[PDB]
Amino acid sequence: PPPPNWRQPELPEVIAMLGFRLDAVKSNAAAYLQHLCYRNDKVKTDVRKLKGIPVLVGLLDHPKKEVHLGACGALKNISFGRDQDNKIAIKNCDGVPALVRLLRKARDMDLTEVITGTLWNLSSHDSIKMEIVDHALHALTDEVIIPHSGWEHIEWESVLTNTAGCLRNVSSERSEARRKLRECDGLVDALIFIVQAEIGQKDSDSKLVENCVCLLRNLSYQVHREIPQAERSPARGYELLFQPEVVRIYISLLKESKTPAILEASAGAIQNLCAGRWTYGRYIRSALRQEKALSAIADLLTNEHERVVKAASGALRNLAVDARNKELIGKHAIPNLVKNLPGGQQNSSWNFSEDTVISILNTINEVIAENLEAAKKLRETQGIEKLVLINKSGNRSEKEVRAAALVLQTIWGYKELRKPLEKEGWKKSDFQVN
Amino acid sequence: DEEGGGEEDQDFDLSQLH
Repeated sequence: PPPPNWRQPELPEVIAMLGFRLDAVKSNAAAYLQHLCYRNDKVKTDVRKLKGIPVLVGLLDHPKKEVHLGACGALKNISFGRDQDNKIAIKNCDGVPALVRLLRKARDMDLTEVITGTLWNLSSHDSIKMEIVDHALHALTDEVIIPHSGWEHIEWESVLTNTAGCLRNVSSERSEARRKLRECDGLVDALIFIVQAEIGQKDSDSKLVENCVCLLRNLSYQVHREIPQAERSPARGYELLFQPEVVRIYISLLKESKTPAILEASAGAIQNLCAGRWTYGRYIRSALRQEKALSAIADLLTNEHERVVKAASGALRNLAVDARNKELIGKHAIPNLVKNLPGGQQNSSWNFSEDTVISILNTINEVIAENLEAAKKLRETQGIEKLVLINKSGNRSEKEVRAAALVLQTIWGYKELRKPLEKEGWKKSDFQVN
Repeated sequence: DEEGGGEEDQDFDLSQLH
């Protein structure tokens, strides 16, 4: 008679075993399935085609943790990878509601970790974002963010990380998503609280901080137009997005963090809060044009990472629009901006992409628009050489050449900068905008 | 966007799969 043995069943058998009466077979099959899918795109795709996904999703409702946790670990692996149809299939058999239903029942960290990791994987697909925003938002906030944040101490850092990563992804575009998240009771409060807690533990680099700050940057995007009754008793809810404290947090992250994505996100949130014409935008821009904050922001211009350089540029740009210590911005911004243009000894700026260079040029233009001393510091840093090098390039694009001409035409507006170039033989038409 | 959930390997008892 037939002893037990180590034979490997075929995929279709494993999938059928998901429906065997014995819970222990279901759970071992789900587990084995998770293992088969691990780092194996082809297997993930075959599971979809064999119609395993709705089976796995059905098992989330199974009362026994071994089965539902087993099914979930498999879905997590299946929700990861290049075949985006695997994520869509999970959505199409109501995987998100099922994940959410299980989340509300979960009592343990390991299961909550797997559910939220799966949601984080799903949230990267654009077609699943509003599904998650509409069906998981409130469970993620009420079951995870608020209780584990410490807000009313911090714990379950890994689950919080997954969960903020998920909310960050789904809020990466769509005003409807930003508005829905901004409106969720306690969500903004607790994110700010988490980021403060971490900074207080001397953690300014964790993925948790990263996900929270990126999320906060998303919610700060267009807050001035999207806040209910844009018309602008303590601040609460989305009002916290533009109070002094969070602004101070971004600035402190600019000084303490070494992680490019966190520096970019913090500079980005500052940029977003500074973009709008509205009372709070004025307050925040005015506060940010002080010596310490300007230096914190300008210093990211010496960061070796392009995307950080670009973020600093955008932030500096929005500060310059209504600036009033013309000397200040000028002093803090111009030398580092000019260093990041091609045409000197800094190798890296010869390798920046077109969008970065245009960002810097536009920012330069804004900073010198009515600021003779800024224009002078430009001239003093050999930045005219660089503008001409860009403008007269035989290899850069029309947009980049034009961006350089714009700055040149602004420079041409000032008599004191004009006469010295005329002494070289330059005339205004050498630098036409087209 | 980042699929930060990632993927994990798993344990199982192959002998019970029949």
